Amino acid sequence: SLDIQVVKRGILEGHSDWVTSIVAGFSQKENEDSPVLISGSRDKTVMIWKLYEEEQNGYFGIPHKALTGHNHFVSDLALSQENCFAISSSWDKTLRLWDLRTGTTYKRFVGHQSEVYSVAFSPDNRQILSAGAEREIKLWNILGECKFSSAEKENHSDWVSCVRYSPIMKSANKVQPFAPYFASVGWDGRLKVWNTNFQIRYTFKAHESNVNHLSISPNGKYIATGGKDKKLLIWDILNLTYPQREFDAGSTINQIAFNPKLQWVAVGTDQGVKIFNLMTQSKAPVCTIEAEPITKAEGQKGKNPQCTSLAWNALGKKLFAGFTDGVIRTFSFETSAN
Amino acid sequence: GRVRTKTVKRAAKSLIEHYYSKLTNDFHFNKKILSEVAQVPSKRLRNKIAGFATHLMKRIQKGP
Amino acid sequence: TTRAINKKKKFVADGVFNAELHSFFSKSLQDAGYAGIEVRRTPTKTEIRIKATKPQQVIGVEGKKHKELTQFLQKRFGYSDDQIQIWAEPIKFKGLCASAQVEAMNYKLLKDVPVRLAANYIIKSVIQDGAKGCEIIISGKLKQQRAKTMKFKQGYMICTGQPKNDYIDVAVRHVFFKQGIMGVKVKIMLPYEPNPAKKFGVKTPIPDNVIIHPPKQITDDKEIRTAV
Amino acid sequence: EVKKVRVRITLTCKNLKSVEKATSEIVSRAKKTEQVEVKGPVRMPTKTLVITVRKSPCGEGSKTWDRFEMRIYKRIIDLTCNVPDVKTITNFRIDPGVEIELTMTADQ
Amino acid sequence: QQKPQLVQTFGRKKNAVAVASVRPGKGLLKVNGSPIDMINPQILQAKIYEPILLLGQQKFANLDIRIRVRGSGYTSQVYAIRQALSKGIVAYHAKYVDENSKREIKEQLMQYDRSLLVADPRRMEPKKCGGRGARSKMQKAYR
Amino acid sequence: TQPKLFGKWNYDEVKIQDPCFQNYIACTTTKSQVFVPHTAGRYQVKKFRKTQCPIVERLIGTLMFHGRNAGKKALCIKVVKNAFEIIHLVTGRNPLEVFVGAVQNAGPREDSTRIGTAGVVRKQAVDVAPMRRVNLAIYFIIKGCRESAFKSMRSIAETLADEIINAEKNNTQSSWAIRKKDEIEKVAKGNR
RNA sequence: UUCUUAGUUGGUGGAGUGAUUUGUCUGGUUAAUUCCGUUAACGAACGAGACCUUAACCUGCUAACUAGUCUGCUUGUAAAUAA
Ligand SMILES: [Mg+2]
Ligand SMILES: [Mg+2]
Ligand SMILES: [Mg+2]
Ligand SMILES: [Mg+2]
Ligand SMILES: [Mg+2]
Ligand SMILES: [Mg+2]
Repeated sequence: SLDIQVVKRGILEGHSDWVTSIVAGFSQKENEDSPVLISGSRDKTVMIWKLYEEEQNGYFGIPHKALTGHNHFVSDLALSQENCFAISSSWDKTLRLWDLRTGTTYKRFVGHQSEVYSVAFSPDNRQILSAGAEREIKLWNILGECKFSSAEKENHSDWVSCVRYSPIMKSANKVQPFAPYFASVGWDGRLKVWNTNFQIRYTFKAHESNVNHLSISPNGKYIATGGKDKKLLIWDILNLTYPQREFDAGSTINQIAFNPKLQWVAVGTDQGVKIFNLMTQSKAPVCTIEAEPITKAEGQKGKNPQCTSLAWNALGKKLFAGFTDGVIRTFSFETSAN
Repeated sequence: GRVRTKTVKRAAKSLIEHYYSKLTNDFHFNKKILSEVAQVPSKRLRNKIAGFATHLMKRIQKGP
Repeated sequence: TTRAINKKKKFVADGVFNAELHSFFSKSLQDAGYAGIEVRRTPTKTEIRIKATKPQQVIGVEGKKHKELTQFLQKRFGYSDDQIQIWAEPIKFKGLCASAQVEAMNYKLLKDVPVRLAANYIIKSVIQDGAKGCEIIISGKLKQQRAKTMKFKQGYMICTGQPKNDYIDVAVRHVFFKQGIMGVKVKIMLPYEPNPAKKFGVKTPIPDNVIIHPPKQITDDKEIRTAV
Repeated sequence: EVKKVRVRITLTCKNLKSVEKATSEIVSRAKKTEQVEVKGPVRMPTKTLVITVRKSPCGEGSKTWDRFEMRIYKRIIDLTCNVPDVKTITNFRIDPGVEIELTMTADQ
Repeated sequence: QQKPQLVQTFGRKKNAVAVASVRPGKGLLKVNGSPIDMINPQILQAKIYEPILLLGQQKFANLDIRIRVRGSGYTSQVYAIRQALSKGIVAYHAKYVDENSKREIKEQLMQYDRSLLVADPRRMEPKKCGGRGARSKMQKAYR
Repeated sequence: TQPKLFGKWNYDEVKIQDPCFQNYIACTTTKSQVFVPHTAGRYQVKKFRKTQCPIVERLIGTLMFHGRNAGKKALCIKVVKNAFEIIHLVTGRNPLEVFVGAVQNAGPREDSTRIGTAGVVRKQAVDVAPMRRVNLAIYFIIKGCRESAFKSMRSIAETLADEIINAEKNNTQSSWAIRKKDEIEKVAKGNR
């Protein structure tokens, strides 16, 4: 057997409610580690984390700056390439541009109506993409002006849950055969793929229930898609009649994340976090349920927390899961191969 | 005095009846779901309906 | 400016003006169904819209009642002839106006037409015009020297709540007989009208109505990579 | 012949809806014109006239009281303009219970 | 305009309001432009000294804090001052220090008293007719 | 630094023994060590919240009574601190240890009540809860205070101090609180 | 004023020659004929609820010389980038 076992790293706490979004630093000079962690939660707060080198006590790190601009929950965060800037989606019908050194909000994006579930940052950093319960995807100048809004003929029924982008690697030698696209996942169970011009390129009806999250392989060759459908769908951008691969992950799918290198898929689920190996065909490579540190409070027992977010650090060695109890948990992997 | 009324329980029944596949254990989700799905004249009302419907989602998860 | 007046004292004075008008018009206009009065106030002018069922009697025979009225307001307050303007506006649905209908049964009861029949006639009219529900109360000596109170309901009726003030329209009249004053109330609960498109009913629904709206199945074409 | 004139619009109304209609289309209309600078809606404190009245026209024994309110909403809007622009921005229909007062301070 | 190093917090009990402004330096506490020493009923000065002693003077020697209080009557006023001060330090440690310190002073304070960071929701009750007060009513004769 | 009550009295020296009272008398907690007896607390919104109120504040509450004194708290804070001073001048130990001692030591355990069962109506022998035991203790102590100090020259601080000391000492002559306590417990024993 | 108590009707079915009755109840439960359940009753209307006004939360939004804050100038008492 190839055993992939998990060593517990630590605990990042002080998020009052849920942990809805997590982003880790971009690798700046190549193959070097990311010092930076940012989370977003219900709690009305964006947390900036200063990380311990080793682990002291049971903790992996300590809260550095708490960004407060927001009325309702923070749905999703995204980083600039600079790593010096972050952005916040919210149910408060607004987006925010955050300087990461100062607590300062730079500009805020207004003009969304209902509420905002996700945001994406384009590789050029001059385009912001935002989506919400308006069944609408919006394109913003970094100066805070709505540039475009996808219309009825294209846009999908119910709510856009998540929008993301299609990485173009640095070297041209990294083999980019396709066109640039952006992907939109929804509560109608539709995975959409649009060109830069906001023209529908490929819209497949992926799921039977609703889709909470979508992420793209670092290669931009495949898409991972998931929600209440209790199914993890992997799609080849070459042949779409049939989904590339499918996995059964217990109960409901909250988040999905590709290992920036390692070629695994980590899935945030109510039961816990599952990790899939794409290199072999088997259905459950590493499974983590987490008992509650808040349960250690005397007399109160948990049903377990459910994990509301995932992120990998740039090196792909560390993994962060945001939870129901407002605690981020950190885990590392040791390989024992028989 | 927290007993819930006719209007609210009829409402909750209906909301689950048509929408069960869309509905979550989270109140805050279900209240927005309701808002989109229905005509509810009050904030207060909608919230009561959503709360009871949530309650019933949890009761459904357990059995009949 | 004329005089600097207390925003409070001015506004109360404006309301008292309005009420004096309403008493004046309900009193002197008693034959054509009179409903309401709407007053716009310009530094130049004062515009009065008399909302009524039978505008034709507000005007009269080539402005006999109109000119009379206009001049009455003139002598009463003092006004320039350019300063006063009276319009009469029709109420498109007579069945949704109470004061009107109570004037109707005032009339019918003067002609000795029996109670239940008259009440029924108007009620049937009111619901014919689309009102959800109506009620009429007649009080006083009917039968004999000992006072009676008779209620007539049909359709849907609310009494209590803020919705009362919205959906329910009420008017009373004193009716005169050789025997004394008898009196008559009409409560028309109005219907619910969701669009500004018409002057009808109530723009904001009863807080009770909870309507769930079941999902649809529509045209779906996907976009898929071809296989060769 | 350039005129820089600061215009003071005071709106008073017993109904709120009416006054916010007035306010917000004045702000909308003023912004729509280029010669114009708008110091926005200024909301005065809300004036509540209360009259507490005994119900029964008689001494009939239980004392009941009626709390009779009239609210007066007062708004202020400020403009930087010339005469014709003012008369452009005042050009729209307004609900009856509205008082509109205009004052002009010259500015150099 | 040169944005100052200022932090401004408010605090509340009944009709009383305290605005405390916090800036770095040699620590003063001046309430309405005067030392705590002179606050009117002497007894509850210790109420204001409470969060100070709880956190230790070491946090307060680094900061000049000036609290202006206008409000209802003596006691509520004292409570407002308390509040504004307390959450004032917290806001400082939020902007100018690490978040961690904000957290641990928050916990530190609230374990002692929650009235420091959270306001008393109570306000007066209006009077129901037929009584000398907001519940009690005109005496009744049954027999 | 551990706050001392009024600044001169250390809470750390007060230890409660009888296992009924430890949950019912405040001073054990970080939250109950207060320089000033004045919390402006919400102690009455729920059934047992009164427990979490500092005992000296409780006493102060009981003191505030009669139409003329209603709602003058400062007066009673004074009275209490003074009485506590006179206490340390007499005994010489923590006026708190004396107070707490005297709340514990004086209040009823048995009390008699009418329990209707079918035809039976007559007094019956009933046991007193911890919370009521405490409440009553304070009620009594202070009522004795008032009755005595009324037209005399002795002030309330004095009367109250006298009472607190006698109350811990168990004195059935000098302590009104214990006069009533014993009287009640006797009524009760007789009614079994 | 009963009484702010929680009451009151009708349609179609069931029972009485009939006035009438069931519905509108043993029992839980609620502040509430509020609900649950029982159920020759099934569904509904009024009343209660829903509603509306005031008070309590927003270091987020929209703004304010008929609110305040700060910033920079100054003035007074002071050795005064103190107060
Ligand atoms: Mg008095
Ligand atoms: Mg029948
Ligand atoms: Mg029958
Ligand atoms: Mg029969
Ligand atoms: Mg009956
Ligand atoms: Mg029924």
